[PDB]
Amino acid sequence: ERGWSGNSWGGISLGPPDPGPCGETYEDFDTRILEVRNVFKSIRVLVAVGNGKGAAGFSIGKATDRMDAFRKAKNRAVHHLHYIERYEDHTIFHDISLRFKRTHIKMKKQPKGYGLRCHRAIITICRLIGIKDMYAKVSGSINMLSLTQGLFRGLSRQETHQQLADKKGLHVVEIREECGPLPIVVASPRGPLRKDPEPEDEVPDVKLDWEDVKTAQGMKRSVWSNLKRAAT
Amino acid sequence: ATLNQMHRLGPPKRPPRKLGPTEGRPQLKGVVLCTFTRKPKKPNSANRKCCRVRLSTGREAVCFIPGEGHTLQEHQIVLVEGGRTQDLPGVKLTVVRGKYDCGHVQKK
Amino acid sequence: PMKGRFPIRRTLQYLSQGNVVFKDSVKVMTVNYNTHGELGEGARKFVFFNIPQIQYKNPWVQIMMFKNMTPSPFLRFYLDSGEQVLVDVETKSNKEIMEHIRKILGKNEETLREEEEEKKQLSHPANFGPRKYCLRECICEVEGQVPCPSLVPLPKEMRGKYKA
Amino acid sequence: KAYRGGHLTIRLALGGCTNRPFYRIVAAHNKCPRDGRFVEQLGSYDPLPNSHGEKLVALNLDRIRHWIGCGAHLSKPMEKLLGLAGFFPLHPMMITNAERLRRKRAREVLLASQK
RNA sequence: AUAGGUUUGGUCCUAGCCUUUCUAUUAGCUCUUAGUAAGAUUACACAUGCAAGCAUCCCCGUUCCAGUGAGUUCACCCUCUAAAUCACCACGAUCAAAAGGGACAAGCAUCAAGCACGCAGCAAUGCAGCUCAAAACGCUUAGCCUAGCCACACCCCCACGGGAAACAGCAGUGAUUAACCUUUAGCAAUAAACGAAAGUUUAACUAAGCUAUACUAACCCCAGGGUUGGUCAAUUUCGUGCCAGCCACCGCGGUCACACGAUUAACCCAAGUCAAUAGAAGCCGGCGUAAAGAGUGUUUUAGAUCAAAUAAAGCUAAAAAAAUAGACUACGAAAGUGGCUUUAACAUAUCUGAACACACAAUAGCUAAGACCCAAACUGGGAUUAGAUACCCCACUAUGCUUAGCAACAGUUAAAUCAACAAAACUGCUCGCCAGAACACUACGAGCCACAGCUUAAAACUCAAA
Ligand code: FES
Ligand SMILES: [K+]
Ligand SMILES: [K+]
Ligand SMILES: [K+]
Ligand SMILES: [K+]
Ligand SMILES: [Mg+2]
Ligand SMILES: [Mg+2]
Ligand SMILES: [Mg+2]
Ligand SMILES: [Mg+2]
Ligand SMILES: [Mg+2]
Ligand SMILES: [Mg+2]
Ligand SMILES: [Mg+2]
Ligand SMILES: [Mg+2]
Ligand SMILES: [Mg+2]
Ligand SMILES: [Mg+2]
Ligand SMILES: [Mg+2]
Ligand SMILES: [Mg+2]
Ligand SMILES: [Mg+2]
Ligand SMILES: [Mg+2]
Ligand SMILES: [Mg+2]
Ligand SMILES: [Mg+2]
Ligand SMILES: [Mg+2]
Ligand SMILES: [Mg+2]
Ligand SMILES: [Mg+2]
Ligand SMILES: [Mg+2]
Repeated sequence: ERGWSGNSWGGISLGPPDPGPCGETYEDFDTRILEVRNVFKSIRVLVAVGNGKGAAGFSIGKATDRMDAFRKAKNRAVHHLHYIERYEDHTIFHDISLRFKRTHIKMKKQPKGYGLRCHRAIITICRLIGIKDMYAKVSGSINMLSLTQGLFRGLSRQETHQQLADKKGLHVVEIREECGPLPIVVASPRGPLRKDPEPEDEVPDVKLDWEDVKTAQGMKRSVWSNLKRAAT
Repeated sequence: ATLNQMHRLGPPKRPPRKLGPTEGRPQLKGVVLCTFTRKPKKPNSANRKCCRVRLSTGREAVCFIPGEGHTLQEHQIVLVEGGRTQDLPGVKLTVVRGKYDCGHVQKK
Repeated sequence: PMKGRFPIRRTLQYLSQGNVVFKDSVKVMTVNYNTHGELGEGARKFVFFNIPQIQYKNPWVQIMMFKNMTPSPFLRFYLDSGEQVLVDVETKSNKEIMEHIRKILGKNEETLREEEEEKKQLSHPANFGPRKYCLRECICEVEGQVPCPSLVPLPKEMRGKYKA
Repeated sequence: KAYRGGHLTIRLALGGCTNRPFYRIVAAHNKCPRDGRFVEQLGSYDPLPNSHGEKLVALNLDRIRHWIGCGAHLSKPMEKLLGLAGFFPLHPMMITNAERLRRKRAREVLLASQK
């Protein structure tokens, strides 16, 4: 099977990580190549690993031979694993806007069946993590290492519903249009519950993105948005 | 810029697109005035077959003749399309093979 | 991001959240308010948040604002008859001011629903025409009727080429 | 647009495709094109029998009465349709054509008997 | 945009160009059938035949329909009110002109002033006003806001008159363009005209003819076009050897060429393919080092919420400019201000906001005069190697001198500090400026001056970078 292109290393699987000197096996982990570069000769490889159940990581490996670089990167990646929280084990808990160096990433939580409409590297990393429904937009410099670092950083700093309930001492109630006006309580505080309601902010002072508002108002006209694509 | 500045300046005004050697037309008819060869710019070496043609618009222009072997002579009628010849600076018109006097490339 | 504080004010959805539709009598609304003083705070918010919505829902009403011309904020409405309505707005929040003006000079929900029902009659579902105005272009789109010859050829007996 | 004189008339505007006619009953200025600008659409008429063997005619009777009361004229096909609907009296020519067809069929029957 | 390729020895940033998607036209090659839709490049010139009649004479119609896109804010709403239809006694509805009010495309400010563009009075006449950097006035471009609308109808905007003899009605032709439908039939349906009516007429229209332009459905045998180095799916064997040739971008070709030609195989689409052209998709981003914020202060229509100075008089010690004080850091808008005395005297109770107004500032050079100890650009003379010393010495000019003149503001240190280096990061608000390189501190226009000029500031060609 080919990667992102016929002649591209990116997206290619390297197989499970080798059994570690600690004695752990990683047969449930898959490895993917994100970047291969000639260092002036040696090779620097950026790879990502993940078990598809929230545990995922990435690493750089430098070696004169490509296979040695792959092995080094994979083995070092398995020992630097992030755990990524997933809402209902298919998507993220909330929208995440981040900037790592000069790379900006906007991530949007999506319902089931939406799929991965993301940068191809983000699609690979999401498949490794176990995220199945998400939207992502990458802006600024498209630098692969910065993209990976920013993605992992933002995904590792997402607040779960239980965390929000404990912080605010209130019920987190979900409203679904497909479920009508039925209130679904997704999280309740473990401790006592505050009896005073949250201030009913008549107009919140949030920082909006012109991109989202322009799309919502129908003034987006891009011929490249919402194109039909293969299942991801 | 501030919102007041954006309001005063208004929407961006994209400059009009520049018309090319064909003047925004798919093809152009032309009369061959003379045939000659030109040398590429130098990472490359060759003798590119070119012809000067008076177009239907009245302008005289240099065009490249693609393929191996041509039988174009003076006073012959050709059809020229767009497309730059990357090796030849200033040559932005290409003769269409198999139209009017310019015949298709002979096999082998 | 969108420039300025409270960029949500510059979204059509917020602008359409407005619930004050003035009766046809109202021609001009002047808003006299003060830039400093706690007792005028709500009035300041009324200028910041609700005047855009009121103007959006009432495009033909002339809204004008005045600053630090009187010790107290107030609203004045000029009616077509020549009457003037004064609304004092000290100690009142912006929401309270909106409710007050809605009550005294705003069309009620019954009148608005009547207007929408009148608008509905203009687009008769039985008419056939372009998509911009009608649900269907032609009767052939109705099942049981003869469909387009473009999609289903007619039998030779119904074509003039075979009748002439 | 200002036309020299003219009047409103309720008539049939032809749409559909080749060998598949369909009609819209519209009130329009008589000088306007057949399928052009109109004042109001007052109904429709499908002259091809449907799967149930019916010719479907929709008539906005309230608006038809309104426009007749505002001075609108009627084309002969529209008068015949309204006569068939029972809204108007049967047009004299429906009766006369029926009588002519009766006489023609009588002549054909007499020819058959003579043979 | 879910993006991708391409600057370097290398990494990062910025930035252009191109790739992938969807349409339309034209071109090459190819092409079986059926239905449907659509169909001159040209406001250039037109052979020929038709496109308006009806009706007991009057009238009515031929002011419509049909056509084109040359010109171009007469199209929309409100007020008023003709003509028209029906009421037909109008009452009044419907429809809709002329007139009044409002609204109404794009580019260019190197189009910044227009030049009578207003008001009041019954009039006589009086006032001097009116539009405009929130874009007047002007030049250029374009049919538009598509159930359709506007404008035009050979030209002179118009059409008494003149040029002159009219297809922008249908079919058709010549010329021209890359652009190329039949010199068919019928009024059977609908629409229009006329008639009291049976009815009559209609190149509107209906039904056909031609055309891969498109959509739909097929097919009994019947497939072509492009592509195969990366982006980007997919090469075997020969030929050639920086030649012939090829490429959208990066690039290939010098005897093992997956990149040229042939051949084999494969890949994509498919009655099409896809070469050219043109559209579809563009700034809520930035301004120390990449394009873009270093003279100073005041006013300014509006917007915001942050309401040891200086000048003038005198005087002076060490030897005209002022040791110590001054290890002080004060005064002023900045430039700058450091001997002593005296007289005047150091704007403003919010902030932002002039190229165009007024003040300063520093910068050297000219115009009248005057002084001239000394110094000294230039100009002469003296001495010197073997193109002397450009350089040393002497003399003397202009001049040195003295008058008289020409990013700002207000908050925060909470966050993950943060491309890099600079100078730790950010917020709010306002103004100015910037959208690849070079052409170009340029040309032209305008303003100001005027020996040299200063401010504003383009376009063509070229490139894949900078
Ligand atoms: S649109 Fe009605 S027959 Fe085709
Ligand atoms: K008559
Ligand atoms: K036009
Ligand atoms: K004219
Ligand atoms: K007929
Ligand atoms: Mg490949
Ligand atoms: Mg790029
Ligand atoms: Mg073709
Ligand atoms: Mg016609
Ligand atoms: Mg009248
Ligand atoms: Mg009018
Ligand atoms: Mg035009
Ligand atoms: Mg003509
Ligand atoms: Mg004329
Ligand atoms: Mg013709
Ligand atoms: Mg054509
Ligand atoms: Mg035709
Ligand atoms: Mg005929
Ligand atoms: Mg036809
Ligand atoms: Mg080859
Ligand atoms: Mg710079
Ligand atoms: Mg100020
Ligand atoms: Mg400033
Ligand atoms: Mg200059
Ligand atoms: Mg100029």
